[PDB]
Amino acid sequence: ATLKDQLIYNLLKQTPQNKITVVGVGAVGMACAISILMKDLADELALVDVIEDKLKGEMMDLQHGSLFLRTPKIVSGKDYNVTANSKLVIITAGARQQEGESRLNLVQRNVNIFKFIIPNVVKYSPNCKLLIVSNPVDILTYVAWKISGFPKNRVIGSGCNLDSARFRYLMGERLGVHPLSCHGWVLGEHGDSSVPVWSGMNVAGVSLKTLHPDLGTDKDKEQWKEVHKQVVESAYEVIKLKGYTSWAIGLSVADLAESIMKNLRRVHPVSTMIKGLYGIKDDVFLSVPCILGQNGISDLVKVTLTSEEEARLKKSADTLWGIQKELQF
Amino acid sequence: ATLKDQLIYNLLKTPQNKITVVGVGAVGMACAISILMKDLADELALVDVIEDKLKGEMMDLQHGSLFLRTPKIVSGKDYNVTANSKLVIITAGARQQEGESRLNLVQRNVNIFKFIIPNVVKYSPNCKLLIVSNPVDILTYVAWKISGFPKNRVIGSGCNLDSARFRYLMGERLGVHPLSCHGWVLGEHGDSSVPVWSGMNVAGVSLKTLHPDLGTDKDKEQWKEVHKQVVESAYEVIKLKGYTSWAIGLSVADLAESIMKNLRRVHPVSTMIKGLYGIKDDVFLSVPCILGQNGISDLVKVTLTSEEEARLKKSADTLWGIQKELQF
Amino acid sequence: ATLKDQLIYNLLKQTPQNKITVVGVGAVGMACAISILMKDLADELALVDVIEDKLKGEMMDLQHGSLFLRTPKIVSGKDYNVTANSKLVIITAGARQQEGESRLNLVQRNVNIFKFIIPNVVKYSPNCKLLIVSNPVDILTYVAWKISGFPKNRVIGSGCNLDSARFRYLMGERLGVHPLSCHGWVLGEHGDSSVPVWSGMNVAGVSLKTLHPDLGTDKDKEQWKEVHKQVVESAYEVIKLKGYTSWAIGLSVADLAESIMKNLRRVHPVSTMIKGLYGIKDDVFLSVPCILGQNGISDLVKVTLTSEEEARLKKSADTLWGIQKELQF
Amino acid sequence: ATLKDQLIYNLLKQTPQNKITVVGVGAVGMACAISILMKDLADELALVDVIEDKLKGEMMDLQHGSLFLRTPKIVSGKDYNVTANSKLVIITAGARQQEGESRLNLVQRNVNIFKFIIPNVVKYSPNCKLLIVSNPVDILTYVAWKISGFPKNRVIGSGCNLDSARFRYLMGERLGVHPLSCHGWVLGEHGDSSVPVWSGMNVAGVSLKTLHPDLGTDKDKEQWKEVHKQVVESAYEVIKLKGYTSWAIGLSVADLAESIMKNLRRVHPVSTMIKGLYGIKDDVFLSVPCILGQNGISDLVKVTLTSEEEARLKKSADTLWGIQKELQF
Ligand SMILES: O=C(Nc1cccc(NS(=O)(=O)c2ccc3oc4cc([N+](=O)[O-])ccc4c3c2)c1)C1(O)CC1
Ligand SMILES: O=C(Nc1cccc(NS(=O)(=O)c2ccc3oc4cc([N+](=O)[O-])ccc4c3c2)c1)C1(O)CC1
Ligand SMILES: O=C(Nc1cccc(NS(=O)(=O)c2ccc3oc4cc([N+](=O)[O-])ccc4c3c2)c1)C1(O)CC1
Ligand SMILES: O=C(Nc1cccc(NS(=O)(=O)c2ccc3oc4cc([N+](=O)[O-])ccc4c3c2)c1)C1(O)CC1
Repeated sequence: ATLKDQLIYNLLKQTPQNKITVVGVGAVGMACAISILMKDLADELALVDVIEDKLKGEMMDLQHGSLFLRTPKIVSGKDYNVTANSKLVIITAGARQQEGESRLNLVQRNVNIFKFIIPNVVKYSPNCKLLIVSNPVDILTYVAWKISGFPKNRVIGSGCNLDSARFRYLMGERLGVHPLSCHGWVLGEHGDSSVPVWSGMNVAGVSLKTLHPDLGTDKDKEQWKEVHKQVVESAYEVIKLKGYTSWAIGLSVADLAESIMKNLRRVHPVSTMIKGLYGIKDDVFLSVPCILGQNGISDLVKVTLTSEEEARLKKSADTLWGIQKELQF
Repeated sequence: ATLKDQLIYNLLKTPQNKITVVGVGAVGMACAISILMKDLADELALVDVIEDKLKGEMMDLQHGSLFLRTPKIVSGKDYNVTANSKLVIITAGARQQEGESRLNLVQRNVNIFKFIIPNVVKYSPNCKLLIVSNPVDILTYVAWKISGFPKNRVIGSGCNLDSARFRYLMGERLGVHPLSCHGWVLGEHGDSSVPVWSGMNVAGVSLKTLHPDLGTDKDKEQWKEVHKQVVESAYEVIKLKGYTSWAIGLSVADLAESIMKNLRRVHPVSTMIKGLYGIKDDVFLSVPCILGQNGISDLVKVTLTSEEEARLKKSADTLWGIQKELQF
Repeated sequence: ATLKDQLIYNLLKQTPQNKITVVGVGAVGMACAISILMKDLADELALVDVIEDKLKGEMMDLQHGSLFLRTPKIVSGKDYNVTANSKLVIITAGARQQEGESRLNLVQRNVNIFKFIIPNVVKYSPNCKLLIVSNPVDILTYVAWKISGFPKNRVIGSGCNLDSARFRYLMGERLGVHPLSCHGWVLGEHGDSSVPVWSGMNVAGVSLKTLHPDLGTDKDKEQWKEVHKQVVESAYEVIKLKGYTSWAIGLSVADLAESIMKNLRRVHPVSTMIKGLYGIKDDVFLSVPCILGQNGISDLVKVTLTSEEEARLKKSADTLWGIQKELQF
Repeated sequence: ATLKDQLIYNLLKQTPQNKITVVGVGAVGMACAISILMKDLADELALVDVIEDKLKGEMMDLQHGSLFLRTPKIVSGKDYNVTANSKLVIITAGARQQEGESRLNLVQRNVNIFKFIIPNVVKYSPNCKLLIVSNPVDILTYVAWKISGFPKNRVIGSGCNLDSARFRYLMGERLGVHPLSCHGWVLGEHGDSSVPVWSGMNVAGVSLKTLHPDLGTDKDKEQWKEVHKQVVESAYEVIKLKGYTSWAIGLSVADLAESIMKNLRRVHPVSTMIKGLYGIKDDVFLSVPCILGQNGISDLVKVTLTSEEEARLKKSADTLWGIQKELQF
């Protein structure tokens, strides 16, 4: 009789209930993976990418580390059969713009990649929520939505979750207040064209615009426009100094994963289908405050925007549809 | 009146749990992210010589830390940012080049530590030093000698990770979760490490009692293959991925947790071993140590066989053989 | 040679860095104690009360349970020397109003008890923050402030922290929103006279009063006044059904302890010195949004109140000073 | 249009995945409940007891407190339909021995109560794990097993989980070691007749009995028998000083709930069906080291016991069967 049989009497022998997949194990993917592991969101974690050596190596490195956590099942493969029955699938894979390549051609190359990834994801996890991180995130959330045929509640983009956190932080810096005691959103298109919603900014329900009506206008003696500028410059300076951004996006994605996996029903400014709002008729995605839970987006908060704020979202929607209508599925 | 003064009436205008990570390579930043997310530090300092990359990593962490219990994160090539650290983690060093001798490699690491350690000591004289840089047993000695710190405040990451791997694979053999297995890998980090079969148990039922031939050459179950797989485990990560980051990061974070939160948990870490197992020389090896707010408060005196004592004694001789030739 | 000396070689020997004291081990005190233990806020916990048997029994019951937590040092005694070097001291002890006793006489009996407790606390922990839970909490926070001679930043009352949470919850119930995604305060005097600040109530920075200006008035077709009424009736119905309230106050106190012990700089509507605000000239304490951290109250948020809201706080301040000025120290 | 419809656009209108029931809202029940809430083990918590006022009052007090936690769904009722689809059902209800009542009559009164409780539990949660806390726990685990007809893996008693923790602590005290770095079990019948397994006691795999073979015998110069005595006296001294034990059992039960609800596969000395082991032929339950996970007891660790240790378990088994065979189902 073996040592196993002398030491252990077994009574019985199952399926995971909180499985997350990360597609793409570049810097961003693995930052998402380590952040998710350490918030203990998943009882099974699956990693998928096309370079088989690097992929298995990352799986093993995580596994060994995970001996010092609440150790989950970690699997990996180029084959999407390892992603079966995921509650949440996080897409970080994509193509980066090359010198002399047009925006249209770049998005089309991303579309062609998603035409392989998304149907494979849907085949193996038909009930999953899709969280799109790949840039440009507003367009590629649309792309994932179109190819998956999923309802709008189960297709989310990382959107302005991180930029809103940055905005809240710098707002705090101006007021001598911790970022956690500040509220305010950056909405619309992820990046340069994003909209600082001044009306919504408050500390303890005391709205900033009420006390200082010139906040965010050209006539602003305190020049709060410089805050939103610094939010945008913030991301570029990380890339200039370090080469790329990993930790910041990783922890923003983990924040969204937490709200979904633990049904927290917290508000996040994430890329969602925006048709019907702000005089937008086209099938585009932009960031508005959404309530995230176990079925993805359960509700939108209907933010009242000024004339100028509506114009900026409308302009972004036009630009995005301008590209989306030229894409070939 | 400004918006600030209309909104906020201010009444009032040092960190108690400051950690420094020296070196922001893959291992350093894996230590940093793992420490941040276990919420161990109210201030985190990063130090390295490449100024751009360093500031970039600080900023990336800072922005991410908006989704955690946000601590103060600072960075610089200047060690003045490390002032009043409770714990300083050394990951910096030099890697062996093809045809470079062990002695020359350690000497290049010694020359680097002759800059790092005195700067650390200047700014955090009461800190615990945790050495991760390889080879870890020798470089823990190096840090000890240059710092002049007492043996309790100079620790090497040692066999903390390898012991976890060992416990896991032991579990795999027995059909048991790694957390319900006990057992250590002691001595020199790497190929020469010692699987202590006597100590291996599940729920206080010792494996060697039920199967006395466990770990010998005449072992019909061949438990020697378990320790072999622990060592091959680390190499296969390097072959497949290029380097190891996440595994060492989380092992270091485990040790940081025990120290920063005064958990008084047992870890097989590199500590001064002179006096034990008939070792006369000033060498460091991994034995079970109780880690808390003052570093190593106690050793557990593990009874070793003749063969186990011989392997530690041999490692100690090899290590002293190199240590005595180093120039400080 | 002993088993101890054969097994363990000792290298060194200490003092606690995160010590909390709970004064009073009635239902409220022990609810505070268990809630604080299990949020892992304290490396030393001290319990103080006058009934020696019950006190030691509660200490031992906690100690044995704490073997399944990050086990802290737990001490107890009638002698305040066990409270030495507390960062935070929580006062739950006091006297309860008897049939035919006047409010003034009750407060005076509480003053006489605090004239024993507070100087003993101050003797042994001169740098501690005082958190007052004992009712009536606004007056007894003043009493603790006067006897301690502590600066206003280190003397806090549990105030409207719980009632505000209840308010946010019921606001959420009306809107079909999770309590965590609702904002709004109940300010002023703890209990019946507390003020629902309608102006501050919002979801994702969209203020409720903007969309529905009649919110909280007598001509409110949705009758949001019933929400604040239910917050007040809520507490009485617990007392009628169960006999007393323990768990709710315990977890509210633990919330405040967390912000203080972990320097979170989170906003809580707690009883603080209100002289200078809302045309109040007297030394009274009422609940306004305060930022809590390792030095207690670091900042107040200056909430803009309507004429009627100012009147209600002013009236409470007058009533409280009316009693405070008749007290004998 | 209502304020709700102006503020929130809803996309979706579910079932709990981690539901726990606590039967009995006495001191022990509510200590289990608060401890389970604060380790965040349940997304739905159900409380059941026969006194309707007290029950609803405790539910409301918990609910209000839970606004400062990851707020779960909390329900209550005398009707077991509130317990539907529980993963784990914790039984604390039962009868206490009255003056001049025989042990047999007491157990029979507990059996008669379980003949109402257990079939109602099984009806509404047929796949649940049963955790029995009610004393005497080894007999009432058997009673629950017989009435439920559940397999032995899904019927567990709190057993020697707490007493083993106490033992480990006092072992640590002798060696100058933190309780977390000590290992050792107290096995068999809960209470006076429990067996300190000296062979299993170790620090870092260095077995105490190897260094000191006289450990636990009458000619032990260090008198380690006094340690097990103090474990037993420990529980009585809490009852003498305070009146009852709540916090200690609450946190022991929460420890077991954690291992089950989070599939930790940790070893606990819990009451399980012991027929086949240690020359025991009868259907009795005693504490042996069991691996607890999402399906309850997945494995036993087969502890080698001395002749004297086998005799003590055999004697307990005889005593327990002596009573069990006289019970009327
Ligand atoms: O309390 C403050 N800040 C605060 C509070 C808690 C922790 C920290 N730590 S930190 O300095 O390391 C820090 C922590 C997180 C941070 O996110 C930032 C984002 C930007 N930006 O331009 O996008 C700039 C700076 C940060 C940033 C800085 C800083 C104040 O801003 C002084 C009120
Ligand atoms: O239950 C088991 N394992 C288990 C328990 C809980 C989680 C996991 N997750 S995992 O498969 O992803 C995993 C998780 C962690 C792991 O660490 C490992 C180390 C080595 N090694 O050679 O050092 C090899 C494999 C692992 C390893 C694997 C694995 C058993 O081994 C079957 C008893
Ligand atoms: O999502 C909601 N509620 C919700 C969210 C998460 C958990 C729960 N759980 S619970 O129903 O058990 C619960 C949880 C906490 C609760 O606090 C309450 C306070 C009062 N009150 O009179 O002040 C009344 C009821 C509660 C209350 C109820 C309830 C909505 O209110 C429907 C939006
Ligand atoms: O470090 C130790 N103990 C320790 C470590 C960390 C925290 C504490 N806290 S405590 O003193 O408040 C405490 C904490 C937990 C405790 O469990 C106990 C059980 C018994 N018993 O008779 O069953 C008696 C006492 C305790 C007991 C005491 C105690 C040592 O016992 C000296 C090794």
